[PDB]
Amino acid sequence: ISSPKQEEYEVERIVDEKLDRNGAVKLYRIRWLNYSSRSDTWEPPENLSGCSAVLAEWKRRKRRLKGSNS
Repeated sequence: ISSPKQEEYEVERIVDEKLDRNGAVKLYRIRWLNYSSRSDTWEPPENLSGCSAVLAEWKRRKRRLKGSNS
């Protein structure tokens, strides 16, 4: 594009989440503009049993974003 550096802000780690009446999770939304630069996709939690890091930024963020309790 312009610079041959590693790669600037490469997406985030969880852009949204869908809970259930149980107040628990069920599905998550992951954005990625740097990659395709168009449209995001959804993936369930159980698959994020390897995105420990990604899930990590999210949790740390779960507090800030919205901010309630769940």
